[PDB]
Amino acid sequence: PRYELALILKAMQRPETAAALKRTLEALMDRGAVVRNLENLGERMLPYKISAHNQRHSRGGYFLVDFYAPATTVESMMEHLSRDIDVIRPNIVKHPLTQEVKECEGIVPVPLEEKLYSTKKRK
Amino acid sequence: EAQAWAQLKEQEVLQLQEEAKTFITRENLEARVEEALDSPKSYNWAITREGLVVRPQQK
Amino acid sequence: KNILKIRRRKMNHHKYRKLVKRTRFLRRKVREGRLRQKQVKFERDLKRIWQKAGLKEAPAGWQTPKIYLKNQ
Amino acid sequence: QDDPPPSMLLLDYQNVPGIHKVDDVVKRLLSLEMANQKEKLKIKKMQLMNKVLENPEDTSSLEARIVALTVKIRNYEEHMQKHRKDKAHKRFLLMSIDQRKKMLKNLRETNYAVFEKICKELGIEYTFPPPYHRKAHRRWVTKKALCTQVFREVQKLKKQKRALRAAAVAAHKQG
RNA sequence: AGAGUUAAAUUAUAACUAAGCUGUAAAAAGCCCUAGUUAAAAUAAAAUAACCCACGAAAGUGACUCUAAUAAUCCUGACACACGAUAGCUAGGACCCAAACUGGGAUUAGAUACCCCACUAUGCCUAGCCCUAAACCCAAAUAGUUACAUAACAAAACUA
Ligand SMILES: [Mg+2]
Ligand SMILES: [Mg+2]
Ligand SMILES: [Mg+2]
Ligand SMILES: [Mg+2]
Ligand SMILES: [Mg+2]
Ligand SMILES: [Mg+2]
Ligand SMILES: [Mg+2]
Ligand SMILES: [Mg+2]
Ligand SMILES: [Mg+2]
Ligand SMILES: [Mg+2]
Ligand SMILES: [Mg+2]
Ligand SMILES: [Mg+2]
Ligand SMILES: [Mg+2]
Ligand SMILES: [Mg+2]
Ligand SMILES: [Mg+2]
Ligand SMILES: [Mg+2]
Ligand SMILES: [Mg+2]
Ligand SMILES: [Mg+2]
Ligand SMILES: [Mg+2]
Ligand SMILES: [Mg+2]
Ligand SMILES: [Mg+2]
Ligand SMILES: [Mg+2]
Ligand SMILES: [Mg+2]
Ligand SMILES: [Mg+2]
Ligand SMILES: [Mg+2]
Ligand SMILES: [Mg+2]
Ligand SMILES: [Mg+2]
Ligand SMILES: [Mg+2]
Ligand SMILES: [Mg+2]
Ligand SMILES: [Mg+2]
Ligand SMILES: [Mg+2]
Ligand SMILES: [Mg+2]
Ligand SMILES: [Mg+2]
Ligand SMILES: [Mg+2]
Repeated sequence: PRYELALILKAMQRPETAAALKRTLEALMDRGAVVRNLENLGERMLPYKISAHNQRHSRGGYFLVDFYAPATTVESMMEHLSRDIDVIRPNIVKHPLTQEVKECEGIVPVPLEEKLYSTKKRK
Repeated sequence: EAQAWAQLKEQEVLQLQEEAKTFITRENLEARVEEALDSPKSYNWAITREGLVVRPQQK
Repeated sequence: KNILKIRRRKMNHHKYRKLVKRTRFLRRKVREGRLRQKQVKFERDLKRIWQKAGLKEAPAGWQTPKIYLKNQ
Repeated sequence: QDDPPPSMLLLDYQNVPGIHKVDDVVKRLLSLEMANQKEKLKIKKMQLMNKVLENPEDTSSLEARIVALTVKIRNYEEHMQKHRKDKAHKRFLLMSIDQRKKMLKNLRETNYAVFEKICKELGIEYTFPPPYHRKAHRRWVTKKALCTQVFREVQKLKKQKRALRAAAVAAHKQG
């Protein structure tokens, strides 16, 4: 997977939820994006109250959209989630599973350093 | 090393061939939307000092 | 220590700045007078070139620009 | 300006078997459509290093390095067209260019014909580093402008003085 | 270098409550269109992580996300070429906070200061300059070696 879309959406009922989800996904496919999977993390009380579009929201729906999109495109996508009155906050992050795990080998111990101060017979 | 690279790229291309069937398309919109609405997946994860993982408790 | 060399400089610099304020406008007069010699000696350097190269007048299309007196 | 097409099927995926029977979704993902800019640079690199060169296999060749450098250079040229305030990159570019000119010098010393080919293909025109790097300033460039004027006036008036005598001695010799 | 984003704080400005609030060794001045609590954008600045030691040629760089991206099959090299912290200049914006300056209050033989109160250029953004620092790690660059060896101190001594 290439890009990840963290969506926090206004807390709602079922219909308008499916509405926001689909229309957003269609914006994505519209910029040329290709969607791998769609993930709902539940609806929770947010870590803090966020102020979006003349509204300070307490609760919210949590969503994850993983997709492939071209470099040029990404900026545009953000604009489209930006003016959207129902999005409590957009973010697009380089997808976590692209990043490599190069093995933590362990702790290679750092011994005490020597030959800093010169040998002097002082006092 | 030409062998090695040929193999790797073959593995990859066939993997994306596999996941090509799993994608969300103009059709899958109504289906997948209402499917994910149904099924919350938890990413929540914890750790213990031994290195053992303990995921969220079974419900 | 070495400060005592440096301290000298400090005083010797400070005492300069003071001077440059009091003597300031006097210094402007002398300076602009000095550009007024500059541009002129430039001129003679060129006139000497016509009058060595034999032409009485300056070559066609020569206004002989003022560089030293340039401002703005 | 050249154009490594949207459908060009990323360089590391180009030579693997059974690609062209595959569905449009995966050909859309492995297209230069979804790629970083580094991949499109790998492509421009491939193409330039085939068209200009002889032995595309040699990296160590002075010539192939000249090419790759020209690629990075061109990349930085667009990048410096977009960002006009970015000094870091401007330095990258301005140095890169002189490394290229250093090694072009190195080739004009060793292999002539190949060097002439590289000049003809990539668009690089090798010019001599001049004698005496100096700072041309107002006064000097001015004095030189005048001097050139005085010169082109003196030889002109000389031509008038010699043609008056050519016309007079000719008109006396004829009748 | 762009483009977007904001966590804690602060403040406009409202609503309750209190008459005091701010400030020092100690006091005055100052504000009471003040303070506390409850609400809240804009600008600015980026706790902790860091007991880390990465990146950049140096200056520098440690809030968040993405795009662009780190010269050289790699010795040295100018007065040439491109950079360069703070402060400063020019024009257009910004202004919560800080603050040269100036004005009050004290301190004092005096106080053009140290201490307090305001408040400005000025720090901030865009374009263009100016090209200076104890720009210092006061240790030139690139190969090397730990053999000879202690002026003194400090970052032990040397070849090419
Ligand atoms: Mg010692
Ligand atoms: Mg003196
Ligand atoms: Mg003089
Ligand atoms: Mg040479
Ligand atoms: Mg002649
Ligand atoms: Mg900017
Ligand atoms: Mg307040
Ligand atoms: Mg106190
Ligand atoms: Mg009072
Ligand atoms: Mg710290
Ligand atoms: Mg550090
Ligand atoms: Mg790149
Ligand atoms: Mg490098
Ligand atoms: Mg080097
Ligand atoms: Mg060098
Ligand atoms: Mg500067
Ligand atoms: Mg400034
Ligand atoms: Mg201004
Ligand atoms: Mg101000
Ligand atoms: Mg304001
Ligand atoms: Mg203030
Ligand atoms: Mg006073
Ligand atoms: Mg006294
Ligand atoms: Mg004292
Ligand atoms: Mg103020
Ligand atoms: Mg600044
Ligand atoms: Mg420094
Ligand atoms: Mg120092
Ligand atoms: Mg330093
Ligand atoms: Mg020095
Ligand atoms: Mg010295
Ligand atoms: Mg050097
Ligand atoms: Mg040795
Ligand atoms: Mg001794």
